[PDB]
Amino acid sequence: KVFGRCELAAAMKRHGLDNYRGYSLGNWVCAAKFESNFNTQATNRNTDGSTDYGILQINSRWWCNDGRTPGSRNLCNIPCSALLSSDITASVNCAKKIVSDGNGMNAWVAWRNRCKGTDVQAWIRGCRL
Repeated sequence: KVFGRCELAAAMKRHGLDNYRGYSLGNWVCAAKFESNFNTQATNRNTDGSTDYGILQINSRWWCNDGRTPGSRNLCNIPCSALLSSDITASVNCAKKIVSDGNGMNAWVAWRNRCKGTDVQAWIRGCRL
């Protein structure tokens, strides 16, 4: 599913991401834009053989099991395929663990490079929430 901007913002708000660990809703929308272009089915393969999955591009090296990343962990305790659903619940719940692990949203390279320090509120401008 390819979310609209405000559609995703509303869905993320209902799942508790607005100001989660101090990150306002705009940050999460911005990160999703540049990680996946709002597409829940996005996948991308890293040089080390791990794969990133879903709207927030969660990495199989640490966070989910895809059965092909040897020596990896599964800290969100989910199959990576679960992160590709049209229902973003699994992605959001795993994202909450990631962002709480000490590095905040710096774990998302596109957030660090394209959102951090910008007017992220612009990303929820006009949306009904």
